[PDB]
Amino acid sequence: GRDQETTGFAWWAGNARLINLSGKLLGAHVAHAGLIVFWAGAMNLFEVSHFVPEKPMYEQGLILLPHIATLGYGVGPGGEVLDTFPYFVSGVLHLISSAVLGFGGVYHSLIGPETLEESYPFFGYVWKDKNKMTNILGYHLIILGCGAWLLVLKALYFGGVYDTWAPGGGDVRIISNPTTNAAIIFGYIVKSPFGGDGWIVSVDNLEDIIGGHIWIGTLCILGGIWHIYTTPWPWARRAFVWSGEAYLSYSLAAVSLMGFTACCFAWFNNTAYPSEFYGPTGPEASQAQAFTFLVRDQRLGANVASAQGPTGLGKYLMRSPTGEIIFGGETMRFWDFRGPWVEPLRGPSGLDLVKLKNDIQPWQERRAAEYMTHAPLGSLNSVGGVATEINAVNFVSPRSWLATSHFCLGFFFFVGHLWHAGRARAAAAGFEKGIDRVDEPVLSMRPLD
Amino acid sequence: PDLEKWYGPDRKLFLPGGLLDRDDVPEYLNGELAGDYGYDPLGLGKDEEQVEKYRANELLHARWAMLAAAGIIIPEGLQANGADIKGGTWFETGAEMLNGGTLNYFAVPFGVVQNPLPLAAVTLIEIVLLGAVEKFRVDGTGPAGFSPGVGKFDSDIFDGLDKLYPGGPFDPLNLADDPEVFAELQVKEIKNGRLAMIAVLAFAIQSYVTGEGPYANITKHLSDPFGYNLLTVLQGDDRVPTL
Amino acid sequence: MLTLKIFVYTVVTFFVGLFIFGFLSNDPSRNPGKG
Amino acid sequence: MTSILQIALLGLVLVSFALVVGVPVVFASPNGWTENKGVVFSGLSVWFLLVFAVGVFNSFA
Amino acid sequence: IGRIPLWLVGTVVGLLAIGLLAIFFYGSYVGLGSSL
Amino acid sequence: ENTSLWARFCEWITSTENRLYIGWFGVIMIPTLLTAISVYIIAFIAAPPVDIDGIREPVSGSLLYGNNIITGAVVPTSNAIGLHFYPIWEAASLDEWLYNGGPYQLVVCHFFLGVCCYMGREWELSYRLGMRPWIAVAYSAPVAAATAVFIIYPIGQGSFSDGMPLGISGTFNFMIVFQAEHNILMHPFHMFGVAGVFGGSLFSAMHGSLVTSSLIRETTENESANAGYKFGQEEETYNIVAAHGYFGRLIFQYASFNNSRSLHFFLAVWPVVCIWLTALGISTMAFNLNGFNFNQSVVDSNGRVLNTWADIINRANLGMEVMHERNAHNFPLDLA
Amino acid sequence: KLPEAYAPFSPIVDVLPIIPVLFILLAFVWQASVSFR
Amino acid sequence: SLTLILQLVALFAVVAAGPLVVVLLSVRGGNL
Amino acid sequence: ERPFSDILTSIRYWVIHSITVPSLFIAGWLFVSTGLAYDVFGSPRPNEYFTEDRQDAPLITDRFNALEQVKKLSAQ
Amino acid sequence: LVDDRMNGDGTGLPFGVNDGILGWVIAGTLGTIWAIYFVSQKDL
Ligand code: CLA
Ligand code: CLA
Ligand code: CLA
Ligand code: CLA
Ligand SMILES: CCCCCCCCCCCCCCCCCC(=O)OC[C@H](CO)OC(=O)CCCCCCCCCCCCCCCCC
Ligand SMILES: CC1=C(/C=C/C(C)=C/C=CC(/C)=C/C=C/C=C(C)/C=C/C=C(C)/C=C/C2=C(C)CCCC2(C)C)C(C)(C)CCC1
Ligand SMILES: CC1=C(/C=C/C(C)=C\C=CC(/C)=C/C=C/C=C(C)/C=C/C=C(C)/C=C/C2=C(C)CCCC2(C)C)C(C)(C)CCC1
Ligand code: OEX
Ligand SMILES: [Cl-]
Ligand SMILES: [Cl-]
Repeated sequence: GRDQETTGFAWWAGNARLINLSGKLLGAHVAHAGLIVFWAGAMNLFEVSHFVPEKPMYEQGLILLPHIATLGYGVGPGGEVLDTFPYFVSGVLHLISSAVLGFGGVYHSLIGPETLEESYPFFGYVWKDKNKMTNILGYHLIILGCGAWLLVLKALYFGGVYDTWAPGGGDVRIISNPTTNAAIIFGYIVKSPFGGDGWIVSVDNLEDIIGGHIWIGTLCILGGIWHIYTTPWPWARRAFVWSGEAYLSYSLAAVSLMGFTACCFAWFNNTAYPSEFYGPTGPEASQAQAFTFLVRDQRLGANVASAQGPTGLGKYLMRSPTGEIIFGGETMRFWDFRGPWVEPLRGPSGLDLVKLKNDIQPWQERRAAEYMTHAPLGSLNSVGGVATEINAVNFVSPRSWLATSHFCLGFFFFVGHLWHAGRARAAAAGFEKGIDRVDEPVLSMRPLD
Repeated sequence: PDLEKWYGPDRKLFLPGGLLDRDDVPEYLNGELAGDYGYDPLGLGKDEEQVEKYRANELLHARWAMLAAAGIIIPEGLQANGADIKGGTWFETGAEMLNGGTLNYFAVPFGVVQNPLPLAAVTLIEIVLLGAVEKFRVDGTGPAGFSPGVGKFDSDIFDGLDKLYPGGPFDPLNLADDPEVFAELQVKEIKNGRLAMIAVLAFAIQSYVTGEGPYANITKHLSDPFGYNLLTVLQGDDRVPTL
Repeated sequence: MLTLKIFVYTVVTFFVGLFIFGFLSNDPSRNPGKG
Repeated sequence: MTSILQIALLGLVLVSFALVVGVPVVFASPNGWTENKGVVFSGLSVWFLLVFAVGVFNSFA
Repeated sequence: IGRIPLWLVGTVVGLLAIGLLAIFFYGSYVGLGSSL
Repeated sequence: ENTSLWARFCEWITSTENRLYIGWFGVIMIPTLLTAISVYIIAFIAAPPVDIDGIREPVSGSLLYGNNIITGAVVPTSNAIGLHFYPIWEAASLDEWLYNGGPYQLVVCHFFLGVCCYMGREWELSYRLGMRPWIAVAYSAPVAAATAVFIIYPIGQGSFSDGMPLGISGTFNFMIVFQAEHNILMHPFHMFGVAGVFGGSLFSAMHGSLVTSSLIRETTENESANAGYKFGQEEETYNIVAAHGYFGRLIFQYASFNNSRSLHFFLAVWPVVCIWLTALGISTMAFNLNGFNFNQSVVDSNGRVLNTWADIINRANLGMEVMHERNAHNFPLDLA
Repeated sequence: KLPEAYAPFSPIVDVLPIIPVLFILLAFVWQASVSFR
Repeated sequence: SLTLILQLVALFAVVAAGPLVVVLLSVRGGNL
Repeated sequence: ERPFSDILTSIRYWVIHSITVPSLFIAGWLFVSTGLAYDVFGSPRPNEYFTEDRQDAPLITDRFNALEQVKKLSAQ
Repeated sequence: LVDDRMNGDGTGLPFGVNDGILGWVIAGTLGTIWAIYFVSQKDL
């Protein structure tokens, strides 16, 4: 590597020394990709080595095996696991690919060419060559669209994906007739992010999921071809900054938005994150608790539509602000929760009284009781329950872990976007190192501020 | 054009710049033949005369294996898709008409026609045809014939013609008069032929392993990739789950 | 009360449009520095 | 058929350790990559062959 | 007099400190104070 | 040539000649904020009682309904609404819009937009003045704290009623109930936040005492030392070497800041990163990650429970938990 | 659990999560070795 | 236990690999 | 002047600290592993927290006879 | 029904638009701001 005097960047900003070095940039990137696939494979092997079959995966502290099981590998009806060999194969393949990527990144970092422009014109680039940056972006867009279409092919012809909305408690379903209608697909995008709408977190069926994936894959492929065969327009060239730190800041803002959004999926969505693998959500656990105590007091010979609470609002069933029949108590705030075990009990006017009385199911009751016992309430010592609870239960929801970690990473990366966008603007401007001391802009304009 | 990557001292090699510097490339591979990648892990190239004598067999193998790969993958695919082939599988095609049950030839787009020829007659005319063909190849003499390129060529057209690349009667569509396009099409031909030999070897070993044709292999692999591959067919039958 | 929603939507869209097209209005040329 | 798979996997682990220790050493050595070509290529080839051998022997065990 | 490198001394000291802290964190899940 | 209306408006907006810089971030910062202040003053003065818990038990919160300044607070939204969006047009009448806590959502949304565009405007003025732009990066920590306590915690708990009430006694109620729920005192992120504000006070006193102690004598004892400093001067006003030497022989020589740039960077970075950590702690508690749980950890050889200070903290958490929202729980487990 | 053929390799499986932390700490070690130039 | 012993040996071999390569590069020429 | 760059890089320093620091570590280990810490600091062992006469937390409930009463309420 | 409501909660309304007049004023305001920006070009 280089030093402080030859580059002007200190060791704690050493990667800035490889801003203009394309070969070392590529080496750092490939070594980092090797690190990411290494974590994927190593965590997969660790989780399958620490996997217990007679327990649900949300009690065992796993986050990658639920991801693989959602795609429908080694799982059967009801969310039960049938084989861990697909997870083991995925982990081993990721470890080998990580070895390959790490070798490539290390080779380019150490003895790879320093600059690719004078010897490899296809891979050479300067940060102001907007055409070449759009070509690289187009290639990556083709790769992303191919990956989305690969997921689509997996859910269509390659065993399908796990449907938690299947009758009986969910099963590995083959997707038939994906909803490719632009209106319903993009109504998620132009939706409000508040309660009752939830923006794209409230996607409730694999048909819309696969339709949106088909749409995003086709859009990404056409956008990649467009970027390969076009150049940024003059309005975009006037509006944007064309430095490497600027491009990094744009990517940082984007991935911060994705981190916050994925935190919201992990906390609220139970379709792309099935509850049989990730545990119940907050609303799901509260509604499961209310429904379990509902059926308990119904078995104990107590009227459920009547028999109001101490506030006269309803102990078991009452009215939502819109007017639907919802579960009583503080779980009113979770009246928009939709799960596989409430929908058969829900009619046109919300929770039907006759359906809740006679159309009950033992599997629904068992799932609700298990979700009530396993709410996403825990300490960072992995102590189940609220903060007052005794150190006796070793469980914290994977949904809670994913949401906390991803919101943290999204916020740090938003601040990183702030830092890099400001430094990119100041570096393109010319005063990123300070004030010129002979051309102070404040003294060039009049007093009184 | 664009011959600066398949010819000369700076060209595409079988290993990139970091793996293979140009110093340890063998001195008899100077980028004057088509498809020269400097690939010599073992000492078989010897000198220029030896490498061109082996390039003769390489080009013959390439041009034979291209037709071999196409004639393996086409009729099996047609039979699987619904044609009346009765023997589209390549490793059992010969055994069909052993006792006189002669094959059906499918001359698309208007095929399905019986061939009323027994095996002895077919092999006799094949020997007396291709022996004469290979005698014409190794001697460079032809009696007389008509080609779309040169019309009614006499016997004095094969003398002086380039070995392994005889222009004229074998080039009716031409597109080889320009030396630059001729050289890049030469490297195209040798690369396609190398891919074809690799494909034919893959066909043979795949057939030996799984007992079915390559078209059946590719169709079943696209039907179920993880559920049908080399590791699946080498497992024998199912697998005890690790639950 | 629909009129209130229409008015609020108009005001929000007006201010957001000024923001967006002001930043499209060649913002880096408002640089007090060199370049 | 399981013991030979375990032996091949242990050899693969040893070859991987030798690679991750020596490949940065070979690369960052002053004029060491020029002469360590054969040993590094042999190590990588043995690593790939052992990966393929463990993969093909997994189906038989 | 400068025989052993300072970076190697710091690496050894940091390794011992990290391992000792890992020992303390392991002791929170076993023995006394582990609710078991 | 700058004659067209949009060019003139753009030059006026990006003008650094104004008393307060507006900018393209200010064109959102100003109207959203003035909306928030207007409705906040009006609600704090004459807001009718708000049914916060959703149990038809309203909370006054406003001065004209019998609240003083400490007890006065804009009450959060009704629990029946939860995370639903409740603007005035989504209500049939202003009476029920005020009864259900709509002003709280309007203030919270406008305040979040206002602080975000204030941070953007800080960057914009740093850009238009030729300055380094990381003042907004420093200001990202109180913005993170406000977002965590006004939006992120209501998102994690599923109801805007769960946010921090806009007041003082409401703030204390939020903190007390929050301790009951999550045991925030026993959390590392909150511990780093407390260490950050304590160290921020310590370092503010340290830096101010070092600079004010080391000012160069340019006045007498009958006039204020501030009169010794002339604005716009280039001559230094204090002895950096004397201050650094005093600090070095006070605490440690080789562990002292001899460079003012590094010293001021440390002063900037310490409370900012600690407030980042505590805001992220609140946001992780929103998804119920909670603090350290050491209830019944020390056990003797016979298995009897040996109570500790964490067990006394558990007793405090129980006392808060059995009393918070005393009529809003029909069931034991507090999962909402 | 792991497959029966790969059961003895579980102890070397368990160490594999901490390698990226060891990698960033190795970057710090290398920077100490170059005397933080 | 055998599992604990193998875990400790694997952990020590991995955690020493970084210092091993850096010391070997520092004493074997340079370029680090 | 010994600016800590010579003492921490000298084998003369490190030959005597290779025994004194481990000796102190072993002394600290044995001090609590031999019960001497419980002896001198009065900390109760896990098996002696509760006696037969009392099965709850002890209470000092006195000032001028606190020595004798804590001797009576201790684990002998 | 004792009183009149818009009843716009939930349902996934595009930009929260319940009447076409709302989307039309969105389009009109954005279009007139864009038109002013487009006419006032070729400056500085
Ligand atoms: C993929 C995103 C990304 C990328 C590619 C970069 C890239 C770069 N950054 Mg940057 N940054 C990012 C995100 C990113 N950053 C984020 C999210 C933040 C937080 C706000 C920062 C804050 C930041 C600052 C302040 C600076 C850079 C700088 C730099 C440049 C030199 C980096 C270097 O060598 O420092 C060396 C790296 C280190 C010394 C490691 C830091 C130690 C970290 C903080 C330890 C944390 C680990 C901990 C276990 C994680 C858990 C925390 C939490 C997730 C729970 C470089 C081009 C420098 C620059 O501007 O150069 C021009 C610089 O000044 N970055
Ligand atoms: C994601 C982590 C990461 C990655 C991938 C990189 C990558 C890189 N850094 Mg960097 N760095 C990092 C983190 C990282 N850094 C952090 C956190 C800091 C703050 C302390 C720094 C500070 C820093 C500085 C100051 C500099 C770099 C530089 C470099 C570049 C060249 C280094 C070099 O060749 O010198 C030689 C390095 C060595 C000889 C150390 C050998 C260690 C080996 C490679 C470890 C490999 C082990 C692995 C298991 C091998 C497996 C391979 C195969 C068998 C699978 C390189 C592309 C230099 C640069 O900018 O280039 C101009 C430079 O000046 N970095
Ligand atoms: C970010 C990806 C990337 C990019 C842009 C490059 C770019 C480059 N590499 Mg490189 N490389 C990479 C990754 C990458 N590499 C990886 C992962 C490895 C480990 C195997 C290597 C190992 C490597 C070596 C050892 C060398 C190069 C060399 C080169 C340079 C020219 C020769 C060449 O193209 O080699 C061609 C590389 C191959 C033929 C490897 C096969 C790649 C095929 C095409 C895979 C198909 C991609 C497909 C989408 C699968 C991707 C998997 C994905 C899911 C992650 C060039 C600038 C050479 C050099 O440095 O010049 C002196 C050189 O010697 N690379
Ligand atoms: C993540 C992938 C990606 C990335 C990084 C880019 C990046 C870029 N694209 Mg591009 N594009 C992509 C995917 C991508 N595109 C895809 C998938 C398509 C196919 C649909 C296109 C089609 C496309 C076209 C036709 C054009 C670009 C253009 C551009 C350049 C300027 C865009 C701009 O001004 O900023 C952002 C743009 C805006 C802020 C104004 C657009 C208004 C919004 C963003 C459009 C969507 C409205 C909708 C209601 C928003 C709902 C979502 C929202 C609520 C979150 C820029 C470098 C332009 C260009 O310069 O040509 C090369 C151009 O004309 N792209
Ligand atoms: C809810 C309803 C709203 C939904 C809107 C969703 C559809 C549009 C969303 C994606 C639009 C892509 C914006 C890229 C160009 C933005 C910057 C620009 O402008 O680029 C600027 C560039 C400068 O050369 O120009 C150009 O490239 C020309 C690009 C702009 C061309 C579009 C203009 C549409 C015409 C509308 C005008 C109606 C005008 C008069 C209204 C008066 C009402 C009283
Ligand atoms: C798969 C899936 C799906 C689908 C999805 C999609 C399809 C999405 C998308 C989307 C889209 C399509 C989007 C768009 C976008 C854009 C953006 C997000 C942007 C941006 C940016 C910015 C912020 C800008 C700014 C600015 C301005 C405004 C001014 C000037 C300057 C600038 C330019 C910078 C669904 C849900 C169905 C289902 C499930 C799954
Ligand atoms: C350059 C640089 C660097 C580095 C970086 C990186 C990032 C690297 C890497 C790398 C990598 C990324 C690597 C990876 C790897 C992998 C491997 C090496 C592997 C393997 C294999 C094996 C051998 C396995 C085995 C097995 C199986 C198969 C299953 C079961 C289990 C077991 C384990 C047995 C640093 C920062 C230091 C410094 C600066 C510069
Ligand atoms: O609202 Mn406010 O505080 Ca969240 O936990 Mn559940 O809900 Mn109520 O209780 Mn606890
Ligand atoms: Cl409740
Ligand atoms: Cl309360």
